[PDB]
Amino acid sequence: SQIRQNYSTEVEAAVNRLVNLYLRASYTYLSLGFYFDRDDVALEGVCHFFRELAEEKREGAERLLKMQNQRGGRALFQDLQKPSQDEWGTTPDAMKAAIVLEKSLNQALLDLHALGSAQADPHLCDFLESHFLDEEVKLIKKMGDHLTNIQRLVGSQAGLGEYLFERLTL
Amino acid sequence: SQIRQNYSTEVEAAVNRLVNLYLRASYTYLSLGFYFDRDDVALEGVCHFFRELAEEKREGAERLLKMQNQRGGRALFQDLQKPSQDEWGTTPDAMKAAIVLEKSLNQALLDLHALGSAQADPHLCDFLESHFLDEEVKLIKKMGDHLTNIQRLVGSQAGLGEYLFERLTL
Amino acid sequence: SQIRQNYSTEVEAAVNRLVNLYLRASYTYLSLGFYFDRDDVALEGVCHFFRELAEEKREGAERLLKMQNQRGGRALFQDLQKPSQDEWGTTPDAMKAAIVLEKSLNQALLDLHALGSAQADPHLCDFLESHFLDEEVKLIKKMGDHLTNIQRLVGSQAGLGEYLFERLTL
Amino acid sequence: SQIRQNYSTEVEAAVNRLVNLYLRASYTYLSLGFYFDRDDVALEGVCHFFRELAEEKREGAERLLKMQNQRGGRALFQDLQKPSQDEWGTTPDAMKAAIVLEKSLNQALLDLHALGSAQADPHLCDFLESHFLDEEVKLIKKMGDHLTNIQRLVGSQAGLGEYLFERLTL
Repeated sequence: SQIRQNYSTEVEAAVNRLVNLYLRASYTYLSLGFYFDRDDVALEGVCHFFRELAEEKREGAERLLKMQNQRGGRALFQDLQKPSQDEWGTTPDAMKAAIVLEKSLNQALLDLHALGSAQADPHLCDFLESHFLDEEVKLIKKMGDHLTNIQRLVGSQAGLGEYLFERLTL
Repeated sequence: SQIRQNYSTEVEAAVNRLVNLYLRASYTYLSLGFYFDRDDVALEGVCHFFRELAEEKREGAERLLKMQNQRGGRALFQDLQKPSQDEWGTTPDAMKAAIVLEKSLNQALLDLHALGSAQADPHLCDFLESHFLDEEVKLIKKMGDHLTNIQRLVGSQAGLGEYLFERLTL
Repeated sequence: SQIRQNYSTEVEAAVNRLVNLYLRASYTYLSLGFYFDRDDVALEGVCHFFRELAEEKREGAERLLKMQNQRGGRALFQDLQKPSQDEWGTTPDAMKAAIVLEKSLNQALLDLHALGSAQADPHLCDFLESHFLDEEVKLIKKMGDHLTNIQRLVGSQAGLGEYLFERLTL
Repeated sequence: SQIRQNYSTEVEAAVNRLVNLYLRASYTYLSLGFYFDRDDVALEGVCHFFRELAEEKREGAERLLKMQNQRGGRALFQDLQKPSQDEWGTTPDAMKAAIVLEKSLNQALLDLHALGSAQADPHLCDFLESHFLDEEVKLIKKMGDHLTNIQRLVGSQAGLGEYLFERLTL
């Protein structure tokens, strides 16, 4: 590469793996969104919450891909595994799964940061901090807040509580 | 007829019957709407939902009538049967009845399409596809979504759940 | 399903397979776009052409998914295979591959139309005609036009011809 | 110094050296720009590309100087060496030299980052990341893209390819 400078093969590979992880996350959210669009589930707030997250994750993958190219690495794509469920249960089930997923992304970002810091790659470490790390923290807090509110509600009376959350928060 | 071309007497008759079916559907929705306007029922959201459907069905009948004339057929009107109920129960009762009605309209459209396709009448087949078939599909999905939400709510606590649906969805 | 009407299990399955085919197509275009963004390839017109097609295909998948739900079918997702190449050669190589891909989508649409017509499913047949079939025809014509122009140019003098196409057409 | 806090003499000196390196880079770009303004070279796109980089580098030097003062260090200026060439050849020659120069700046930034990280100086490390490191990466990518395009073109037919690049990219 005519441009590549201070960009370890280890970081390049990990960036390609993270791209896979984000695209998988986008696919999981696509499936979550359409499940809540089913006529026998019918929570349009929840549907839109997860469809908007599908788009965020995709956009995360694309920004990683752009950076890869900016640093003179080579994008390499793998099979995208299907999501881990075909049916996603109730709103708390789905929000719990979303939080699990985000923690797995966040840990992958933290791992990749630690690798860049080992590799003395400050550009990478800035890039993650600027575009990914605080976004995850903010999103996980929001999901935490949602779960707490869903759990308050559906402890009370499940069907009613799930409706009211979708109506009045989402 | 000076205009009539490729327009079978079988399609003409079926169009006249479908016009009756839509006008009957509009009448059923008129009765549904005013029932929910009663002071001892008093769900204004539900009242407006069904009164707006009365108007849609009427407008369906008029578009069929216009097409009849465009193709050189003769509109022929029959008695309009009164709706099948005088009192329409609770919101889920009424939404169940609405879905039954729409499925009966949709099956009549599908039948008439099949007849036009037998009769090699592409104009008719386009006309139904453009103005009726997707509208029914969209409406039945919406009613399905509503029922699921009503059933979630009134499983919980019936009176409260019915109020909240009328307030927050309709 | 409370809504499902005239919607064969055969069409439902094929719709799920077509969703996979569109998402795979979007992934192929993602890879094409980022390849032309490489500093050692550096054709920004070509990059944008393929990235805009990634988005079109994704949006195709989502419209199929919405229809699935509208008809009372169940979305079911599979693994998304990685694209068939990691490096995509020159502009004519990439446009040839794109045309192959589109013909495969178009044949899948035509197959699914034929199935709906066997199954007497006019809604499906309209849906494809309205949102997919003419879009493919228009896109394949455009790609045909592009290839002819690329081939004229790079017959002449390859590097220069590829630059001028990216500059003056894309 | 009444303000100075956590600001090592080692960083202070290196900042003064980096200021020299940026001002030298601005001078090199000044010379590049006016060479392409010659009536016997006459590529106005190339002239403007390098004159705009002269200004960017100068502005880099001034931001380093401002930071020096913000941290309570003392700006110290040295002789500015003349650029390494009086005549800069063809467009690819000049873009190759520009890339060499930028890599030397980028390595100096990376060195200074590593020093701040040794010295536990997070302000410095942020300052570089925010104002310099991603700007270099973006600029080197752009120059890489340009070179690839220039090389495609002037492999074909040199004079023509150089004209077309200046016209249609710059």
